[PDB]
Amino acid sequence: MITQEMKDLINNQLAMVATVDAKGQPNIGPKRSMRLWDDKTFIYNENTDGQTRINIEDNGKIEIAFVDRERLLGYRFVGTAEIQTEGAYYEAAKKWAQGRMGVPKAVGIIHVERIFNLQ
Amino acid sequence: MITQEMKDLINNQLAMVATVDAKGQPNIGPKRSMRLWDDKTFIYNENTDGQTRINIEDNGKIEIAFVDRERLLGYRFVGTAEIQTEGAYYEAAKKWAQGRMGVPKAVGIIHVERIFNLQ
Repeated sequence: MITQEMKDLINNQLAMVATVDAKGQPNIGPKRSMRLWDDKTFIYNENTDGQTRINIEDNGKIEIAFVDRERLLGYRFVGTAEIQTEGAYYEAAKKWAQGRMGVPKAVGIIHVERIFNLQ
Repeated sequence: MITQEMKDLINNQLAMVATVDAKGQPNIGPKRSMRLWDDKTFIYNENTDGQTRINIEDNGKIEIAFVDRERLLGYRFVGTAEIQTEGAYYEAAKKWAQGRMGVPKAVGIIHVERIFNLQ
């Protein structure tokens, strides 16, 4: 699904993440650590007990946007997300934080189902 | 309500907008024309019948994020939105569009209720 053009944006731009709470309220926040795990999965380091994590834990719904403001390009990734606090994804998250940020409290995993052009 | 730092980001960064559909699905997309009308109101030029617009007309719920990726600054504006196709906000939007983009189909008007620092 994820092509080279997409990878380039994902690597150079900030992931903006949309989720929704149990009462139907949308939330939006950046996740600087958002990155491709493979061609249908993103992961990110979850350092917080914040609204993005609580929403994901509630219902799993997510959309992530990457936009190149100047070059006028972007993509929206739609999928289902989960939080883990143990196991291989969590271990990789801890290794990824070394020399960059504190130990994650958890790892967010996003299974990408649909991709949209934002141009 | 709005500090100069808030205005600088708004003036310098891309508005990322999150809404939700009637089934509870979050949507995310950029609005490059997003701008302040007053200390509690944003407006944007709506040139589409896209999902942000459909969601605003369905339930009004909106959150807008502005992130300065390099000073690590940002804010999230939460509130309720409406779409108008005539009247002073719309005539301003039309006027603003001249020399910048096509004629708007409508204007989005966001009534800001709360503001959160993304630190």
